[PDB]
Amino acid sequence: EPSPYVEFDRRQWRALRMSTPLALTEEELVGLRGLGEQIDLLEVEEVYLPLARLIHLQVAARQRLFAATAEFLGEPQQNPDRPVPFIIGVAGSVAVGKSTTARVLQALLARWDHHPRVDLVTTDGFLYPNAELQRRNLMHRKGFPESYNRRALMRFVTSVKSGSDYACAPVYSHLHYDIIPGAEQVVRHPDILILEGLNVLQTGPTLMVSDLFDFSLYVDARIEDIEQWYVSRFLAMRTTAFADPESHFHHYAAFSDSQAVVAAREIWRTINRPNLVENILPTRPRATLVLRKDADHSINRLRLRKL
Amino acid sequence: EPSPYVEFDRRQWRALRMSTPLALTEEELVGLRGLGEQIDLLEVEEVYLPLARLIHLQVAARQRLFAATAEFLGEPQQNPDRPVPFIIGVAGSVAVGKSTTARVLQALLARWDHHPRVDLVTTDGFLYPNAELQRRNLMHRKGFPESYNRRALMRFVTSVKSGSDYACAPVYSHLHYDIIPGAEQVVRHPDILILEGLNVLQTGPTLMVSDLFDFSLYVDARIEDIEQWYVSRFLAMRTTAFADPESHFHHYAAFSDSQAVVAAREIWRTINRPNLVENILPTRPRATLVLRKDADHSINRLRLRKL
Ligand SMILES: Nc1ncnc2c1ncn2[C@@H]1O[C@H](COP(=O)(O)OP(=O)(O)CP(=O)(O)O)[C@@H](O)[C@H]1O
Ligand SMILES: Nc1ncnc2c1ncn2[C@@H]1O[C@H](COP(=O)(O)OP(=O)(O)CP(=O)(O)O)[C@@H](O)[C@H]1O
Repeated sequence: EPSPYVEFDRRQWRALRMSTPLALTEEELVGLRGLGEQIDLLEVEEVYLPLARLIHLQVAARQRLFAATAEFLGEPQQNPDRPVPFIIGVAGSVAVGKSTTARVLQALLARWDHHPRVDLVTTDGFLYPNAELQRRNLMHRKGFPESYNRRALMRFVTSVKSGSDYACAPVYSHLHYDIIPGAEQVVRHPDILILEGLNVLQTGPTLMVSDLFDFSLYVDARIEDIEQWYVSRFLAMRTTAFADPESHFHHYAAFSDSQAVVAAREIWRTINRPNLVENILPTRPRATLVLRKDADHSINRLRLRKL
Repeated sequence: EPSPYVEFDRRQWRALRMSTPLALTEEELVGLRGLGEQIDLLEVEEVYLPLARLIHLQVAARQRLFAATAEFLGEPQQNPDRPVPFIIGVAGSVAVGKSTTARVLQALLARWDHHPRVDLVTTDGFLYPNAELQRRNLMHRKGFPESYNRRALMRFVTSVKSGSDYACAPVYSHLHYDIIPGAEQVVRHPDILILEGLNVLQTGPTLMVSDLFDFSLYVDARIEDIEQWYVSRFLAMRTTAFADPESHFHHYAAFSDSQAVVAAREIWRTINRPNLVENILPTRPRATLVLRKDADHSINRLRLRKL
């Protein structure tokens, strides 16, 4: 039976690096790595370097597409130093590593030959502010599609992709667990924009950011491993993030192991798991590349859309 | 505010014909034209000839895309006489003319320079048989997404697009209003496949045929004009299709004008209108080209996705 997809193991995937140079130190890697992530330079070589090659092939080809349409329209012909921005989505559960995957990809792409402006935007910035989530009764549904300003998000990406000189995104504080009054992240005609968040691959009765992606990544694992990663990170954060007395979640710092395991499982149960099953996981079939992790965080399997 | 879309009037659209030759006679047109359609050679020149140009530009460019991915994969390099089939979806309400739009497009494309094999498949073939729709209680929901074998449909298109030597579709009788035992439409590595039906542009929790389209058309009009077209065609068919004594709908042939208007409005009300509002119309935002008709069937407006 034919298939839109081709499966790979790590063996088969890493043979597709060919000549791609590794342009990243073990220290540089460390500063991109998230708490509890296991990615090392081997993973970068065997997994991210083929990915970066695939993308660089598709960038140039994807630009022929937009050029056909401008030829058709009888249009100027595009300043070769403002091409149509290549837009990359990165999706997956809370805790699955997707933020690391995206920072790593940005660093690999920024170090490609001619130094492309490669911007990274997470959807956190487009969450409704808490006072607005309260109004909507959504303070316990952060991460659910409806907790985001999806219209503002779509505007932002439509602005960038349509060639705008600048586009602004709001900024979320993880310390305060709320949007920061007055803060802007300003994206300036980048060559590549990576957009990272839980539900970025969603589709619906309107045109959405997924409809603008030229390439998409989904970072996957079994649900039970993700929960284990999530709980263990919650426990770890008792002495990193929760320890700051300003942290919205400071009360958690003084939880016993067992108490924190109880809190963490409840949050997973009531918020993150439902979101993953109801909203995120149904977007996986469309991702261009699914990156499949084993219980140790290791990417050992891959699924590429060839159609 | 920037926009994925550009709007056109007929003036602006038809200037984009450039050199495209008209390769179709007034008689050839007639045999493609559906009952109550008003399309003539002018419409073909000013509307379909630019469309055919747009497509021919995108075909060659879309093939660079699939070629990038085979380069990446270290793959043979594609027999230039079996390229990856370009897949075109055509959608819209019952009665809106979409079947004519598709037959016309096929004829225009087949007459392009090097004589591309251009196949046309409607989703009718993939309706569940009546005995199966009865089983599911769906005999009065023909046209609703669930009245189709969507898995078989997706298989068919995945087969063709992935380069298969042949792929078979079942065949629906409009005379008998049921699938024909033993009938097959056989599609053989065409260069272009047009797929036409009500809901072909749908998205969902699985990969669907819309995810395989390289280009999509939606044929649009105000809902009240479509109803008027539908009712008037139902009345007309009293002496064409319904007149055949074998026709499943023969009892309608003997309806008075007023009685047929009553029957037709009820079918619109209970089946076609709900389907259009709930299922078809929410797919319009994704179509590459929306063809907007006035109350006389005339295409006077267009909306192209540039993103
Ligand atoms: N259990 C929890 N409760 C509150 N805040 C949490 C949390 N777990 C993580 N956070 C915070 O929110 C963000 C979590 O990102 P998330 O887990 O959704 O994606 P991810 O898995 O890609 C992060 P990374 O790849 O860097 O490990 C981090 O910035 C962290 O500070
Ligand atoms: N009111 C009705 N009741 C039963 N059968 C009908 C019908 N109206 C049309 N049909 C039949 O079913 C098909 C209708 O196609 P539909 O209206 O869904 O698309 P369309 O508007 O693109 C057709 P065309 O473009 O040729 O006018 C035709 O083959 C016709 O024989």
